[PDB]
Amino acid sequence: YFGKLESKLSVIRNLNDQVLFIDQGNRPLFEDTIFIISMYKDSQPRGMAVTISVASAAASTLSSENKIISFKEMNPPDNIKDTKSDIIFFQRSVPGHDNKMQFESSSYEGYFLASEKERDLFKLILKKLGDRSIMFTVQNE
Amino acid sequence: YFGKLESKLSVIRNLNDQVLFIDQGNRPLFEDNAPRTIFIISMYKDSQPRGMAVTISVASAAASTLSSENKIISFKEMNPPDNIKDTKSDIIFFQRSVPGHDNKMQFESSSYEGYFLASEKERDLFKLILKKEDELGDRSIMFTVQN
Amino acid sequence: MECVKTRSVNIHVPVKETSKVVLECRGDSYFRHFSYVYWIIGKNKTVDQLPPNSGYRERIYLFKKPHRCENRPRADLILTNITDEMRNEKLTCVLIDPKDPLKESVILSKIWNCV
Amino acid sequence: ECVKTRSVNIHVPVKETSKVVLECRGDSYFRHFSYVYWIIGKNKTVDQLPPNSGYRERIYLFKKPHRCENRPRADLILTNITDEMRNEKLTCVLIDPKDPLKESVILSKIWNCVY
Repeated sequence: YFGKLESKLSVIRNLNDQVLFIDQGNRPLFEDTIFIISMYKDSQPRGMAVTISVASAAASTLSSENKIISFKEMNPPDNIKDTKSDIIFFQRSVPGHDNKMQFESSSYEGYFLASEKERDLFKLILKKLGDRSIMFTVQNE
Repeated sequence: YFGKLESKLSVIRNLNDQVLFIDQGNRPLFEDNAPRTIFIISMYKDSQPRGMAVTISVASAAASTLSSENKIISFKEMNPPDNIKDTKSDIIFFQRSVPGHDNKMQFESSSYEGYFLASEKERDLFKLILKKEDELGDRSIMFTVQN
Repeated sequence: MECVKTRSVNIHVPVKETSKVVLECRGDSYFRHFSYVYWIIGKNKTVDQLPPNSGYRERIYLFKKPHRCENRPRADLILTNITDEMRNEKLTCVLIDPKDPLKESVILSKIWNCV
Repeated sequence: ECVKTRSVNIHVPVKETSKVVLECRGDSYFRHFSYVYWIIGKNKTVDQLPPNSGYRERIYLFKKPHRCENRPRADLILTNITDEMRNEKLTCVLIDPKDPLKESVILSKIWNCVY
């Protein structure tokens, strides 16, 4: 069970300080904007269960469905009646580096959010020790 | 040991509804606004808890505190103190409610157990005095306190 | 001066049962924006997950601002109409932050009888 | 429709920390004449203690009574805890125009509860 609690306006950056954001094609990318991390309580506590949504007027919510990164048109829900969810990530601090965060998928254990370059594009992806590509900073008010 | 805590502006009446007050001769009396009428009940904490240890002082006065010294009623020129280093004191009374009548209060002396504040008539005076209890339901040792 | 880095969870229990029993779970985390506490009843059940009118009631304090060097979240667990089941139930508060969850648990009977 | 309750209770932490707080709460229908405070061991108010002994009393004031009762509070605060303090008899007292109400506690006895 996941219970929605408190929610935070957040700016997310990779370790090269590139800002996470969404283009007009709903692609999550990194450049040189604002998201809502929502905390959830857990019947089976294993870390900090969070959702990531775009602080838009739109409904936009990050999903790790089918091991790919997407934005499902939806708001983070008041409750999730499951032990895992495609929109729930565990937000865990990097050992020795409390200012750094990793986001493991709840439905696909061992898979984390990552910054990956493409051709000329830094895109947010899902990816299976010390990998700096799965580390982020989160900024708040 | 007594530790001074809070304090309350209070009006005290006997069971005939006569208001307690002080004349110009410093005599505690009962009659039927006035600076004299208002009193300050100050609550104290107790190392040997036996009830609600209080002092009675005149609000509008530099230092006027009720005392049961030598088994008589007086006003000592002094303020109720921050602490009293004893198990009893001439200025400390236990303020206890009348059984069955929570709106009524009695004031037993701490230095002279069994002695209570009382309203007594003398000629056309009603004086505040100290007296023994003996039998119960004595309405003379019962009062109302307002705030 | 660098704030000192504390992570803690604690429960305040009443030393004796009454008709309303309140348990105070308090958290302490330097993760000012990402720390909170809540209750699990028995093994895996949040209060939300319980049958209605079961005697448990959770009050999670919010708008509760963090201090300079820590967030100090709170969740009170409230027991009415107490049954022996409830008296021997394992009650646990959890601190959740970007670190591994912190738990403190308790059995009321064992305390009211540890005397 | 006021019901007439007179009570005193202590909330203790289930485990020791570097700052230990005990919450004494009173309940008396004597709205204007009720208060709580602590006695350390046998006959010693906190005021009566050697300075820097580890005990600290916080009595809440300006604390308005509700409709049908006054609900006074006094928190006892332990820093730099010694075994003496761990086995000391700590007692809160309710004082009103009725016979005083007491609840007491020994921290060691509570923390030393394993199950």
